[PDB]
Amino acid sequence: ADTIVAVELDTYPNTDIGDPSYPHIGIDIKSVRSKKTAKWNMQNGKVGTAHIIYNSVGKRLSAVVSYPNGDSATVSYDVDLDNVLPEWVRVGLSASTGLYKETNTILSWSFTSKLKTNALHFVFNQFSKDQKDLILQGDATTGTDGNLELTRVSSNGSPQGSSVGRALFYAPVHIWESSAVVASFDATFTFLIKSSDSHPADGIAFFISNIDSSIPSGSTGRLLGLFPDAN
Ligand SMILES: O=C(O)Cc1c[nH]c2ccccc12
Ligand SMILES: c1ccc2[nH]ccc2c1
Ligand SMILES: [Ca+2]
Ligand SMILES: [Mn+2]
Repeated sequence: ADTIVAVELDTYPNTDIGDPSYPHIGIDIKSVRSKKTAKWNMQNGKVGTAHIIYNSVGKRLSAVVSYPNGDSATVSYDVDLDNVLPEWVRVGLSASTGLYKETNTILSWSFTSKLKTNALHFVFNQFSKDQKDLILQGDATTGTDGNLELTRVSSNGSPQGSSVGRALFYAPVHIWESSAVVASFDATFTFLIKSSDSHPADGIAFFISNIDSSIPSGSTGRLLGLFPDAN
C-alpha cells in the first residue's frame, strides 16, 4: 500500500474511525487516524492558508491552518520522517467529499524541500488548464480561473459527493538523504472550502507518498484520497 504522510484539514468528524468529534487538522503518519489533531473551525466560503513545516533536526512536523480573520489552528507531532518515508517521494494535495461535500478549491500551493544543498522549490499561485508539472488524479482539475479543484465541481458552482482528486507535483522529491545534515520541507497552500450542505465534508490534505502513489480505491469521503481504509 502507499506509504503516506499527511496533514489533513478535516472538515468532517468521522468519530467511528478516530476523528475527534469536531472539524480538525491532523498529522497523519501511515494511517488515516491522525497521530495528532487539533480542533479546527473551517470558515465556510473563506479563503484559507495552510502551512506545513518539518525539519530533520528538530524532527517535528507542524501545520497551522488559518483564515484572514485570525482564527488559526496548529498541530505538531514529533516524528522522524526518515523512518516513514522512502528517500524519493512525490508531494501533493488530496481531497474528498462523501455523503456531504464542499468545494476543495486550492488557490495556491508552494513547496520547498532541501537537503543540506540540494533543493526543490515550486510555487503555484495561478494554476493552468494544462498544468504540465502537476499529475492530476481522480476528480482533480485545474484552470482556467487559475484554481485547482481537487474534487468534482459542477456548473452552477457545485461540490458533488463521492468525489476524490489529488494533484501531485510532477517531479519526484528527494525528501531525505542519510548523509544530509538537514532535510527539511515546508509547503503552503490556500484553499477555499465552501459548502451549503447541512455539513461540509470531507477535507483537504497535504501529503507525501511514494513516487508511484495513486488514489487507493474507494478512498472518497473520510479516507481523504490518502488511504485504502481506515486502519
Ligand atoms: O500563492 C499564494 O497565494 C501564497 C504565496 C506564495 N508566496 C508568497 C509570498 C508572499 C505572499 C503570498 C505568497
Ligand atoms: C461516522 C464515522 C465514520 C464514517 N465513515 C463514513 C460515514 C461515517 C460516519
Ligand atoms: Ca474525517
Ligand atoms: Mn480526521
